[PDB]
Amino acid sequence: LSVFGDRSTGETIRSQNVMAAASIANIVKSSLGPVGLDKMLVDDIGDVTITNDGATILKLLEVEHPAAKVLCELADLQDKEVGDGTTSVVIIAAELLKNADELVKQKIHPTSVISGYRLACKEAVRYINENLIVNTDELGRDCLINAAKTSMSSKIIGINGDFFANMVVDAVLAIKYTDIRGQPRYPVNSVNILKAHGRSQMESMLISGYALNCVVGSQGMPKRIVNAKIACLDFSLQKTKMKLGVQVVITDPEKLDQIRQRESDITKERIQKILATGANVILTTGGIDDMCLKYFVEAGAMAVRRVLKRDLKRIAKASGATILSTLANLEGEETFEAAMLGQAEEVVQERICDDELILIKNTKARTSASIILRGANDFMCDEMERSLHDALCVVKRVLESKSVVPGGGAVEAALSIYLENYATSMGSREQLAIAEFARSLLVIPNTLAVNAAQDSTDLVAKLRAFHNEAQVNPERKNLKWIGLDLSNGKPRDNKQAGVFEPTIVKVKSLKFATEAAITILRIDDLIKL
Amino acid sequence: KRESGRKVQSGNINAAKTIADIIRTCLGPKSMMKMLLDPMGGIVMTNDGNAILREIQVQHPAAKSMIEISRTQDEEVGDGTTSVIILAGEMLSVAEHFLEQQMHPTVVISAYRKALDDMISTLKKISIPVDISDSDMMLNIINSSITTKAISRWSSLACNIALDAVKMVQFEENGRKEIDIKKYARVEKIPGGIIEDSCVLRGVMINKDVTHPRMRRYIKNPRIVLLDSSLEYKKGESQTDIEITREEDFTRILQMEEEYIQQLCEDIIQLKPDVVITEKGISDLAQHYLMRANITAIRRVRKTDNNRIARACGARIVSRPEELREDDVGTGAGLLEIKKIGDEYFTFITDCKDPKACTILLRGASKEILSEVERNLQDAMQVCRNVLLDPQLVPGGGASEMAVAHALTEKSKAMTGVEQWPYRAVAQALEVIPRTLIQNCGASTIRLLTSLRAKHTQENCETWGVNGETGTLVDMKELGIWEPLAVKLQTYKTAVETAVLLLRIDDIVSGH
Amino acid sequence: TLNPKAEVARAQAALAVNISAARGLQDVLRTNLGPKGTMKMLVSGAGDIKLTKDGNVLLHEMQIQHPTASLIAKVATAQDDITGDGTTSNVLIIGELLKQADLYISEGLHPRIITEGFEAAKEKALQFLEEVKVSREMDRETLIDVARTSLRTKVHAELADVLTEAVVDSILAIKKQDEPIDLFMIEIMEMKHKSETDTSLIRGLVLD
Amino acid sequence: KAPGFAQMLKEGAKHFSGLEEAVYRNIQACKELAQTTRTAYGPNGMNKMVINHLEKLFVTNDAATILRELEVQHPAAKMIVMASHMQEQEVGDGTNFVLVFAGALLELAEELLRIGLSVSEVIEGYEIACRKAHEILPNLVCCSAKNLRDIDEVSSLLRTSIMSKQYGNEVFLAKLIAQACVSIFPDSGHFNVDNIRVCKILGSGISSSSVLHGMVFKKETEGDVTSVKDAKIAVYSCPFDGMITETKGTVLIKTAEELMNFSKGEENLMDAQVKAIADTGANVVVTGGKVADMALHYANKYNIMLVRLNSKWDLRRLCKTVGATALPRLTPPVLEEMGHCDSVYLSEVGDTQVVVFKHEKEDGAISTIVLRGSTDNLMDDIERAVDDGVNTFKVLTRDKRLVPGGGATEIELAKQITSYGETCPGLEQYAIKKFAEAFEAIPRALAENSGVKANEVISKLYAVHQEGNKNVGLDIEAEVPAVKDMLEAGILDTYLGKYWAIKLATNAAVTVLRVDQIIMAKP
Amino acid sequence: KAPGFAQMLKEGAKHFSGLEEAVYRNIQACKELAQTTRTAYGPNGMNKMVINHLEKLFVTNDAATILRELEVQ
Ligand SMILES: Nc1ncnc2c1ncn2[C@@H]1O[C@H](COP(=O)(O)OP(=O)(O)O)[C@@H](O)[C@H]1O
Ligand SMILES: Nc1ncnc2c1ncn2[C@@H]1O[C@H](COP(=O)(O)OP(=O)(O)O)[C@@H](O)[C@H]1O
Ligand SMILES: Nc1ncnc2c1ncn2[C@@H]1O[C@H](COP(=O)(O)OP(=O)(O)O)[C@@H](O)[C@H]1O
Ligand SMILES: Nc1ncnc2c1ncn2[C@@H]1O[C@H](COP(=O)(O)OP(=O)(O)O)[C@@H](O)[C@H]1O
Repeated sequence: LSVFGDRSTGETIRSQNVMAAASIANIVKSSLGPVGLDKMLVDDIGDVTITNDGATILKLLEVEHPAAKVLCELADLQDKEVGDGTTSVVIIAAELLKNADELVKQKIHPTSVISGYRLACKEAVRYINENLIVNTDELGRDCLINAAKTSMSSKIIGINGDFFANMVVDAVLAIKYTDIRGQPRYPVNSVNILKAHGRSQMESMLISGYALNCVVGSQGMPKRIVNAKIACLDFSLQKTKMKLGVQVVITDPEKLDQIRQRESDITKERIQKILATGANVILTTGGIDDMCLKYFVEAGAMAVRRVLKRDLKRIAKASGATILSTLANLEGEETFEAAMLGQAEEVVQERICDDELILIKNTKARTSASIILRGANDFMCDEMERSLHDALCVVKRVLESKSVVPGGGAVEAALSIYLENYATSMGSREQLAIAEFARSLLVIPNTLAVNAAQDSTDLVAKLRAFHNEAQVNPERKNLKWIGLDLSNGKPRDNKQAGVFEPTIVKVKSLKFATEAAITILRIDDLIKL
Repeated sequence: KRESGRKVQSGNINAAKTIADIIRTCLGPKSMMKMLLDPMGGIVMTNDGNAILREIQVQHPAAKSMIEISRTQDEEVGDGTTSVIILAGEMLSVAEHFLEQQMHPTVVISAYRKALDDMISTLKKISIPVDISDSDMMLNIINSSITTKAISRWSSLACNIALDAVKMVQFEENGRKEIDIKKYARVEKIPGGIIEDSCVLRGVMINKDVTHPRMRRYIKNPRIVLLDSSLEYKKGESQTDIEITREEDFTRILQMEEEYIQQLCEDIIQLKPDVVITEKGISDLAQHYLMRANITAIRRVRKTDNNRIARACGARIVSRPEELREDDVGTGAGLLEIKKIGDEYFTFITDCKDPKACTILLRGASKEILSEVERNLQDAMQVCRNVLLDPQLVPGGGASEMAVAHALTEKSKAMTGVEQWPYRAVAQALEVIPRTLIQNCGASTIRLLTSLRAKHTQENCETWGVNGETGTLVDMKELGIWEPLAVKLQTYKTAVETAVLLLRIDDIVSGH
Repeated sequence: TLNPKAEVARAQAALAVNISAARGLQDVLRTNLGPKGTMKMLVSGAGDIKLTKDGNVLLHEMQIQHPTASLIAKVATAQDDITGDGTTSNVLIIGELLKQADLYISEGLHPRIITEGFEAAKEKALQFLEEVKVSREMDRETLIDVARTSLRTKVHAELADVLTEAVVDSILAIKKQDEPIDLFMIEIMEMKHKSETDTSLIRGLVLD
Repeated sequence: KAPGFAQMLKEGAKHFSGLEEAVYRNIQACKELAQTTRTAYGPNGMNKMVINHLEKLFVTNDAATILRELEVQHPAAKMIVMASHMQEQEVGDGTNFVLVFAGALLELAEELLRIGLSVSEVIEGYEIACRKAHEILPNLVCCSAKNLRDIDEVSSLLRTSIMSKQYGNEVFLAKLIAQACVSIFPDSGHFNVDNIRVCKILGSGISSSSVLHGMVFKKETEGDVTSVKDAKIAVYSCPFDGMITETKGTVLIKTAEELMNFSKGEENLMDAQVKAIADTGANVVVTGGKVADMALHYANKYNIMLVRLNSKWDLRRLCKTVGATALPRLTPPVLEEMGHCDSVYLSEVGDTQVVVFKHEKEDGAISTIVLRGSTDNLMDDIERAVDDGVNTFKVLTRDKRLVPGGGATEIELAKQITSYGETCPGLEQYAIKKFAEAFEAIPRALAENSGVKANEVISKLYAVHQEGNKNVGLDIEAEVPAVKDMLEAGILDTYLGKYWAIKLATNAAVTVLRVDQIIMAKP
Repeated sequence: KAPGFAQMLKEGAKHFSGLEEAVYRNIQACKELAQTTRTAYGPNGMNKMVINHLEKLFVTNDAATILRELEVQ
């Protein structure tokens, strides 16, 4: 046939798409898990982006091949839907194609393979749902402390993980709020982590409220407030100006005198209007005039100047104060009574090393707290802030999700035995496909073992043995839900170790990976133009 | 196209090792020269490790990482950069345990990161403090750079310049004791004089030229003014140019141009100043008021350059000139001088105060000798920065390397596991530093390096290094080759952190 | 052990490349040392011929193919700027210094050891020069011996007496009472239509 | 065109230049010799599909058979092979110790020469470490043979030598060889492997073997005589067939009756020939080739015991014990060259009749192990285990000193030598330390052949030895890379086996290091 | 690539070695110039079939006219 392009058919087209998807998987295979190896990304210009995150690699990975682009489009579906598990998807889909391509050489049609993989994903989601654990064990139990402890052990904080783990679990539960029909989620903006030179790391205290790195200035004001009213004004009480890009042109010398005298005078109404509202715990963003600070001394208000915008943003969300940018309501001037006032119970400025941090207590509805990392030097306080911030999201992801599942290859190892037994029940040119779907899942624990510098053949075999014994009989002597510990190089029960993942990840990753291999297996020809 | 598998790590090793083999002999006072064939057939016979790699073309990205990490070293520390690449190349050159033994890089990286914490602890044990109050000790310390240079004739001059200069910038009251040589120690050259005339100005020197003669030539009590806005007619929000064709409209737009520039200048001269310093430019009409006021015209002064002035003379920064209050006056300033010293004007606003900043005056007989004195003084300022930030020195001449290596080899005896093998290999990699110092002098490497390790076993490890000039062994207490601690710790971390980086690479991928 | 689009000489053969260049440049300039030495031609390519024995002209104006040898040419430029003589003898000693060093380097001796001997031999050789120098008073009889010794190395032993008396008298006219001297006081003019031996002095100045 | 080859002036031999490291090349020839036998080391040794010079297929793991069939042409490898041949003298084991250890000494020597250390200084370190090893090896002697001549004792210690030649069947072979060795140890100061012979017979399996006294021969008695106590044994190499006259002896036959007359004359002559055997007082006769039908009945006529030995080595085996030498003529009545024996009888063992030469009248110090196997290649490989097993106890007739095996001594001897090099100042410490690392190659060989990460075995073997737990070796197991005590398991090596192996291996390595250039010659 | 060129180091100018006798090459060029004009000597001088730069044919026996048209290089 004569055409204005090129065509290529046969079984080799399946193999070419198989080796392509297999190549893309090997680019993100060794970088699987938390001990994944970094990889270079040589751009067209010459920059080199070094990273180990599989999602960041696939976003920047540029392989001009159709089958590879299907997995790149597949990555966006998993990132938007869930935001995790993209690396396991490309690896699972690559092994299903390499195994299916072998079946096609045994005269197994792809339609029979596509049918087997669809039924295997259905039964796998059933076995997963039947072997979950709901979001529980918060208080009175522990599948948590062990979760945060294992996450922070990488840094120097791991000397005493129990002491710091309790500060995470107690605060992670403190930030709970239903807010939609019994949803409860947890905020990404989390407990503020300050620090101090408290002579040792053990001196770090857990506070039941927000901590701010500011001071009232003049000592005439009180440091122990109980008034519930909390003011929040972004308009500065100092010398106001038109704009940094607009200088008020002034010519006459006498006009400059009354401008100085009036501006000093107008604040006497602004300060009387602010003091009349009764707010004692006052916070100002754009600074406060020196004479205005003296007015809070006689009134006894706990005013603070030059408060950070973002730290103040969380205080308005805490006490519920309406953030006001200007006093003038387009014709006059007012403080907007009962608008910028919050609701609290007590505010006391405690004594902390080198910076007197103010503590707010029992706001209206904040769902936040503060921790002061009292340590030896900045190197430890800067490292513990990163460890706690990582471990904070480890427990947050578990309690936010409604159901979880044992990770570390426990799902892939359990399904390897169930689906292999389910294959013997169906038959009809689908027994081999469901069996290869079972064997393909073992790449995840086999890949995680290689990255952990251990014998993958032995650990993968040890997982399937503890999981197979669970199927033979339900006796308690047979271990159950055994995962894979990467550090010690030995299987471990993830329920005690706290290695948990969301259920939607293992469910969507098996579904999306199955749909991808189906999309490529149906390709038996290529037409170029 | 791309690389994958064991070919990557072994390939990154050969690239980093190859870059280190170039500058193996560029270490020490008896460093060897290198011949760089230019594309036009020319040659440069430099012996600087930074200059050699800067001019060489590299294809492997691993080499670009080694070179780019060395440039980051030069910005922080102008010394010991050659030791980083050699150690990083020797730590990576042990490919026996890497691939031939089929160990995973995580096993190797865990050992390299364990040794690094031990190398850091051992260096602090063999350290020694310094009495920074006595400048005589800092002279012997700073002579490590002045030695084998043209400025040896005025060696003590370079020390007093760099020593006292960094002490002014050192603001210890803030706790961390930060120093900024780039900003608060701006250096400017002055033609004329000789090397002996080089000194430090206790102020801020602006290289602005004198546009008109109607300017203050000599003052005893300057009064400097500061402002960021430009002295020109107020334009619109956009950059639209003013196009006019009617003559009657010219006098209107002209009068607006003159009055606003006139009124703004009238407020600047109300305080009776001596010089108007503006961040932005100053137009011709605006300068007509400065020359009429018999004050100096200055422009194009950066923010930090103006911040130092307000600390020196006591001026105050203002947004526009109209808001100039009486506070913006440089009372207490030493003098204002715009003298043409060496066919070039120089603005001196020196005073009797130390406003956390200074300016170095590089006098000389020619531009060739000025540049020689310039680059030789910057390193002396950095050595003063490294000692004043952490006054602890460690024995040089390969003693700190052999001293640390003995600690790991003795500590590896209690290291049960497979990590003991790469843990000991890092110790043998530190021996390369005296291996190159002995190779350059010409003495036998195996004979002296063998006896050198025996001295650290029996005698104290704080001494008994190597003499690069003579080649024989010598105590660092008898020879002032003492180097700072912050340079060696950062040199040891950057070598391990760099080797850990290239070992973590397993796939050189292309894509954007 | 090298990157593509480049080359590197790792072993000691790189040093032999530089020794071979100096040995070659030695054999080129050795034939024009002294009065009895031969002359070298400088063909500019455009069609201009030029004969001269001045080693500074045979290295500065003559472009050298070898990269290493062009470095030594730049030194002959620097040598001519200070003293104005000895550029040829400078290259011959450099060629023989590196030649003798190769005899010992081939026996396994490091270069740095040989260079330290040159620094010692230089100081001894520099001290001995102070003893051999003759600090006599400079008279017309002495400067003629200096001018003849300098001019016979650049002419055909015919313009010796011609340019000798002119070169000596030109200097004596511009120094008295131990005043600092400057050769820019002497103008050098050129004119045709006369034989080479018609050179003479001009007490005044020539205008175009 | 110049520049041609450098340092090439002797018959154009391949002379490696200073850059090509002529010493590094002779070492590579020895390293390749180790890899051919590094895998066959230990109980889990890998077999080698050896192709004999007769195009015969043999699968074996014995080192001496590998090198005997592998034509080693490199002289640098011949020296180490000559040490293996010298290892066979004074001991019958430790051959691969010479190949593996010497290969590690030379392989590790390259790491020293590459640094710049002189070859003459490397030799001084190995000679110092070899002398130091001989001082530490007596201190590692854990147990010693009681010399009670107990089969329970001899079989227990013999298990270690039998393994690594025929694994799995170390129980039967240890009991049989113990029964054969114990019966000669009463002959004090005369034990030798030449007495304990081996006779392979095609049979069911190795379990069907047993031990019998006297020189046993698999070929049953061809004659009809069951037993005969005659001392005079007449051995003839020429078979019983149609006679030929050494002189002219021209035989012309034309008619058919003359054919029958000459045929009868030959039978009457052969009847007189066998008659002469009995006339010389000898009721026993041996034959190499075929045996005639009429001569067979003549052997039964005078009750002469007919014996058939087709193998040449079987004939020479009798010539040096009984004295009966083979003559070129067919039945010459030469009574002077006959043998002497106390008893000769037939015996059925394992459903097979075998000729026996038992010493009933005499004390008797000779035995034979009758092996049974369904394959000739299998029995031959089991025969090699008998030699290495019997020779293990020929050494125990000397000073009885056993040391732990399984790589246990190799780590302790390395640990003790490494400490001597650390405290010894100078340049010899570099080669002394590498001499200790050469010992680590032997545990690394056992671990690699068992499917275990070798670096994990060395890490564990050094930890238990750091705590003083000597006599700890590698636990041979596929799914267990841990270690165990060699004393409790009963694994023990011989002292003289390690002594002469460390000595000959160092001399072979030093002899190769002393050589720097191989040069051709001509007579 | 070694071996290098004997004495050729200046702009690729052929420096005839000592065995090559560089002085002899210049003598050969001057020797060849005489042979062209040696035959134009005396009353019995042989004329030259000269071709001008303008492709003009002139026959002469003058020596200076030959060297003008013969571009000596
Ligand atoms: N703490 C842990 N212990 C063991 N395995 C883990 C742990 N955390 C993550 N993993 C494993 O790493 C794999 C990848 O995790 P993640 O990076 O979140 O997804 P992806 O690699 O697809 O981006 C998961 O399949 C999981 O089994
Ligand atoms: N006078 C000396 N004697 C002995 N060793 C020296 C001497 N000067 C410098 N060194 C050694 O040479 C090494 C390199 O010094 P230097 O050239 O200042 O740094 P770099 O080589 O990185 O430029 C240092 O580690 C130091 O120990
Ligand atoms: N009568 C003369 N006799 C002997 N040697 C001479 C004489 N004149 C000059 N020379 C030698 O010629 C050498 C070269 O002289 P000159 O041409 O001035 O320097 P260069 O050759 O370096 O340019 C000198 O080293 C000198 O010794
Ligand atoms: N059960 C066992 N466990 C550990 N090591 C063994 C065992 N059996 C034999 N060996 C080892 O095998 C090695 C080789 O034995 P052998 O084959 O007789 O000598 P060679 O290998 O020199 O011929 C011995 O050093 C011994 O320690």
